[PDB]
Amino acid sequence: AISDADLKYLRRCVDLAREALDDGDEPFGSVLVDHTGTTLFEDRNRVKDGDATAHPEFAIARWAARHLTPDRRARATVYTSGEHCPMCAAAHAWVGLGRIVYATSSAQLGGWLTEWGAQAPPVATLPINTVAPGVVVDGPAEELAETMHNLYRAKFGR
Amino acid sequence: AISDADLKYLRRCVDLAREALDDGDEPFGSVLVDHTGTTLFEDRNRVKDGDATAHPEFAIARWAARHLTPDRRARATVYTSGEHCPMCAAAHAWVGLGRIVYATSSAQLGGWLTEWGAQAPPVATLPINTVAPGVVVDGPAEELAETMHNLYRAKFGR
Ligand SMILES: Nc1nc(N)nc(-c2ccccc2)n1
Ligand SMILES: Nc1nc(N)nc(-c2ccccc2)n1
Ligand SMILES: [Zn+2]
Ligand SMILES: [Zn+2]
Repeated sequence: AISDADLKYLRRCVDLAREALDDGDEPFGSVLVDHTGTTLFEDRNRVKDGDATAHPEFAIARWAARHLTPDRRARATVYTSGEHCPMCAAAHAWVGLGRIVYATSSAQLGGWLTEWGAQAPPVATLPINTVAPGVVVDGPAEELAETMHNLYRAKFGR
Repeated sequence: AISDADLKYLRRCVDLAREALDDGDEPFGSVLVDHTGTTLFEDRNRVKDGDATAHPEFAIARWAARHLTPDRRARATVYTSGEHCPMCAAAHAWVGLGRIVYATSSAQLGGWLTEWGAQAPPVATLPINTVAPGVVVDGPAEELAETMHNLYRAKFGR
């Protein structure tokens, strides 16, 4: 299963996804943590002003390219409530970030959308390693499945 | 179906790729065209200052989300010298842009890189529609294969 320390940062990601929903946005949150265990950057979706590319994982990738050396990026971890879409997985790989840990997979998300009769996203729900074959990926976290099911249903399952 | 008009925009993308090469960057160029035929935005790779996500197709997607209505985006066309990487294909789909026309495929680039012993991209060379299933895609343009091979050789040959 997932480490206890990893699960604590995933719970922070879920809290960020809840912040996003409560601000009229989509429930996706992500945290960048360095190899010392220091949180460097936290973000959530910001698509409500009209830019559907406003994903936290992408913001993290550009922040890392700006602020961190290649060595430091490679040793950092990105935690996310939901597995990176292909945009974000590719951006992560381009900048040379390290491990990804997700609470819920894109397989879970896509399966729930179809359960609810909801439209699929306009991007295929490709696993990270289809897009970015070298990235170390862990998840999902069983303890957080129900919570994320309920967040996603609130936004996308009406 | 690559019309004479399409080839003209592709040639402009080649010119933008060469601008990038001559500025110390990588030879990738892209143009956003309104359905009325007006060029809206032009760009090329800007990765030399350390951000490997600085691709023109991505810049086009974010510019389009900032400046164009959804209806205008849907009717716009993106031309590119090189087929979108997954990052850029996904961004295009997220913002709801229209048709993509490319001069050279990402399979062609990948094959040329391998022949040079150049470092493969850390992203898979997925065709656009693997990432963005609903996007209308045309390309490659045989007339521009050699020209692009030569530009790529200038940057990545060894
Ligand atoms: N951050 C984010 N926002 C949305 N709306 N969807 C996604 C997503 C993640 C993986 C696959 C497909 C969509 N990611
Ligand atoms: N714009 C661009 N820049 C680079 N360095 N590589 C690409 C690329 C396109 C398709 C697949 C893989 C890389 N695109
Ligand atoms: Zn994303
Ligand atoms: Zn790209």
